[PDB]
Amino acid sequence: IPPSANDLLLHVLEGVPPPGSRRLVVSGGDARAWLSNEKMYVRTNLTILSPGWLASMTSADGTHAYEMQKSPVLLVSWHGKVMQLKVEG
Amino acid sequence: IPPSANDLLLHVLEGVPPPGSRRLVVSGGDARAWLSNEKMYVRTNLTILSPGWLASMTSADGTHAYEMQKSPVLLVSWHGKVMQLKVEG
Amino acid sequence: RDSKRKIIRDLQKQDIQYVEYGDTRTLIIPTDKYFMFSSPRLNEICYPGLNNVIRLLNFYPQSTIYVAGFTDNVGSRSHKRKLSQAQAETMMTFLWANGIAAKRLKAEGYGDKNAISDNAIIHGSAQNRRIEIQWF
Amino acid sequence: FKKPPINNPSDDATIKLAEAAVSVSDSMLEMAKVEKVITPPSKDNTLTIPNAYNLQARASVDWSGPIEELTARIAKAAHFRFRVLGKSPSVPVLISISTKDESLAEILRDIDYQAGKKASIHVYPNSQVVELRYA
Amino acid sequence: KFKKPPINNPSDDATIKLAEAAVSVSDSMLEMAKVEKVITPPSKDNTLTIPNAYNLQARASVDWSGPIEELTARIAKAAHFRFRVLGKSPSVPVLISISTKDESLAEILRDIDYQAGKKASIHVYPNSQVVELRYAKI
Amino acid sequence: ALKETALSVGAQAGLAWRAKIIDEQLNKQARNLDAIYDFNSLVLEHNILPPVLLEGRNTLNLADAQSIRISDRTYKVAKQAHFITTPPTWRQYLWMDYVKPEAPKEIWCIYTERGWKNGIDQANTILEENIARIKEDFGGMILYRKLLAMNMVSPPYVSHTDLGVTGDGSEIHIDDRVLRITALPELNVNSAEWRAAVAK
Amino acid sequence: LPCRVDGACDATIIKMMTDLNKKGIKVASVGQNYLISIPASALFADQSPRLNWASYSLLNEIAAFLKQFRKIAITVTSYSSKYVSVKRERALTLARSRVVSEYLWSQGVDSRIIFTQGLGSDKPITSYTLGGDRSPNARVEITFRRAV
Amino acid sequence: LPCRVDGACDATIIKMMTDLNKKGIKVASVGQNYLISIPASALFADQSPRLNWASYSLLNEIAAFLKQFRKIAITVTSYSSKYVSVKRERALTLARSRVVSEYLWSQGVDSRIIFTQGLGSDKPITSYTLGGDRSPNARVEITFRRAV
Repeated sequence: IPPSANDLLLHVLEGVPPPGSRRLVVSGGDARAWLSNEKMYVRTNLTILSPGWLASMTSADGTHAYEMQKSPVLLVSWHGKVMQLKVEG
Repeated sequence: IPPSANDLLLHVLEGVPPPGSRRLVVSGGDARAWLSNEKMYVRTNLTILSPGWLASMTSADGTHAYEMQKSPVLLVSWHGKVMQLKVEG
Repeated sequence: RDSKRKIIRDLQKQDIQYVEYGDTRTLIIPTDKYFMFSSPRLNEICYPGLNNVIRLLNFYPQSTIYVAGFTDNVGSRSHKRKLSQAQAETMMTFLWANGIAAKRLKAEGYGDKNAISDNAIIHGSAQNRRIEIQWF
Repeated sequence: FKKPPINNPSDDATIKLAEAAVSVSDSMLEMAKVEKVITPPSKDNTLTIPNAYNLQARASVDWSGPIEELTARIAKAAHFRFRVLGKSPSVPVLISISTKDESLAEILRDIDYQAGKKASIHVYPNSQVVELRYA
Repeated sequence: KFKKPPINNPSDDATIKLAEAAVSVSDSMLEMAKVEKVITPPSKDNTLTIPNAYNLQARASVDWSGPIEELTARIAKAAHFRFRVLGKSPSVPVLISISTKDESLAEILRDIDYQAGKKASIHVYPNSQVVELRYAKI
Repeated sequence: ALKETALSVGAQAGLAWRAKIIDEQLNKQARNLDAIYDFNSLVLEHNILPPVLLEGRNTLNLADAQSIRISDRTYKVAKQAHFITTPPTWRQYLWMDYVKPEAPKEIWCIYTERGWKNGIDQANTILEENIARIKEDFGGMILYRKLLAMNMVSPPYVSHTDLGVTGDGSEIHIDDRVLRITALPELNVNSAEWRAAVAK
Repeated sequence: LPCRVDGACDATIIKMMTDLNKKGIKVASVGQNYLISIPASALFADQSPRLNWASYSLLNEIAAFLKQFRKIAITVTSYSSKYVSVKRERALTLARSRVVSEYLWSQGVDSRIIFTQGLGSDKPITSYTLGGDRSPNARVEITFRRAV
Repeated sequence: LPCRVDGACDATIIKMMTDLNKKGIKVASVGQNYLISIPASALFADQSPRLNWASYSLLNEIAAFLKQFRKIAITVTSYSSKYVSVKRERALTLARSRVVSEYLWSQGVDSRIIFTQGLGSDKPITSYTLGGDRSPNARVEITFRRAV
């Protein structure tokens, strides 16, 4: 039996970071990202296209929140546009 | 019972090198070569004539792949022409 | 200064090839510069080469005109046959709508199979993509 | 005077690259054409719009749970009697509707879709009853 | 003076070897399309579930690579059709990437319906004005 | 030797220059490469990335002086089929890594242009290995769909075992399906169940 | 470093807006929606789905104005005054919108969708019905929403 | 080191192409296919399978033109206008093509294979049949595809 999701994803489905994190600097898109223990969490409404996420949630207003490995670039879809996003860390 | 082929030859039937190789510098013909562990692998569509190959595969488009010992020259048939090919390593 | 030698010299400068052979004359037209890409829509920004080939074809007003479309190896075989047929057909109606009688013109499209260069190489397949105009 | 296209295939490698792209795109479309299972609309087996004037009320539902309670209070939203025929299993048939101005006939349509094989929806609007059926 | 006819722009070798990789991936993909379409005959189209209509013969030219819902909502909003979905959305997004030029919305939604293979399905009811997107039940 | 450190001065600058030039050359063809490497329309129906079946025809192995082994085809699966979340683009394969180095007479000039050409074709061989790798992966997934159409490989068998409302009073998960791949795709060695494609 | 401008500047937006309005191509802009209204005599000939060759300079400056924003769907629709029939009118205006969006899609716009349609004088802007394509009801107009 | 050129210059093949076209040897080049074309009076005597002694210098310069490409199969074929019979005509043109490929295979080419054949005016290139081997139908051609 797998785990259900991360339950930190309800925290990062809001804007509030996980306890004991480090914030990453999202440039080039409306996302936030934090780094708790070798995993980055993004809080987005862009959709994540390339770098692979390990878990995801989505709130009522279409904010998603993804748990993934530490990738320096995110490839997103904005509105059919395929954009990129730099983080630092 | 002998082994079937090398199973590295399906990788070198494409242009992708084996894991943990060293590239070789083929000169004077459209072949590529890697040196994996005292063994070179050429990827070509010429015909190998002199130096003796130990194993061979061939893809759909007449690409071949040869596993042989490390010879610095290769004799090829291009289109009935005997030609040579220098490698370095 | 407005003759046949001048218009084949500026056809060479507008990069349409022209070969005299006996009674046959053959124009070779690049589809990559004289057609919109993978479509039988004409590249009308390259109009003055097309004005030069209708100025060339006005000189020979009684010949049967074969026109023929050619692709390179890519795509399906039916796609090559239909797209080469379509490019030969719109070149045929360009000549018919710029003043050739409708029974001298004859359009045929071949899906890459005559192949004046090889198709295994980049500049050779670029030279394969052409329109042949044979007339007598 | 007009212009050429901006990122045109205007180059002897890129014409072969983008010709390969339009070739792999239409060959992708015909392999999608063969392994796409379709359904004919005469044999689709989903619910239609039952066109009752009580069923044309524009409702709003954000809910996710068992289909029996949503259909019971969507029935008394539509002033309909509600009948359940069949046995509700121990694992419940779960649905999820989150829309905020939508007609309750189409809400009934897509809970019939989200039921699928585990349940089904009938509406008899002359007797004004809506029946959730199990299997 | 001697001149072979196609004198294009100077290419570079990235586009050259990307091109001759792309032609091998193209004819192996049409080889796959050949064996798949001969082992199963496609018996039915999707024009019987997406028929043409007035204000569906308006044309569009689309490049798009995101999820299906914003694209189909924009197709239906310019088609003057009420857009509705059936099924809750899967948690992985069903992604399409429609890259085409100058065709009508009926065959655009047929290409959307084919590119969503066994994940979603476009139905159009042109007696009313409904474009409907259905996800799958898995 | 000063020519040699001039050559390695030119090497990393030519590699970073060729990496930048083919990076915007890759970015020019971004929709075309998205049309070419449509991995998204090659995934399976439960979002499974299909496996990479390499093919080698006409195989020989000379084992010694006395024995060879030939086979007419081999098919080998690498990179087995698995639950993908987001399908891979071309940019995980083909993107060359651009840094701009800030690390700086006559034989310096001519060996630094020889080192610049060495950095240019060194980056070209890195690119040649990259499109080789993505040609291997996408051709193996195309060949998976070909051999599944030919009934040479098994399709993957998922099992969605459903759970209803799950958890205690502090955590619920309402519709809690757990999906497994029980049977991985593998080549069937049962030879009589294959399908042989004609065309016309 | 991230980029400040998107290859575009507000001075060139207002310069192309006042120059297109000086040329008679009326650029209304209500909030975030934008509307470029072209009379059909400036693009096509009389009752024809064929551009004049001089009108491509107008479409070049229209596409250079359209490069300046970031948008999602450009819609472009055409209607001309009544000539022989409403079906002739809708086929003429559908071909007029599809040829002007074929050139705008051939040019650089960074839109994702272009919705091309034509109506058969179904939205006249004036009750005066003076002529064919000299009429101000005969127009092709380009509407979009400037995203962010 | 590897070699830059293969004993051949691009200036030398445009020089040999324009001097052979000045001499009346029609050298056309469509893509990678090349056809050089000698009339039969420039090599042979009239209705005769024998070269002149002066024509060997012409065969030396076409052998120097064929020494600059990398080719696989040179096909040399002959046809001349009809003399007493088509069987005598075909034996004449077969003997003419095997004579000129005997000299070209003796000289410097690097083709792997030379296909020699002769036809009995089965492809005329004009309807003007006024000459013997002064007719422009009467020719030998060397056709090949230059490899890579």
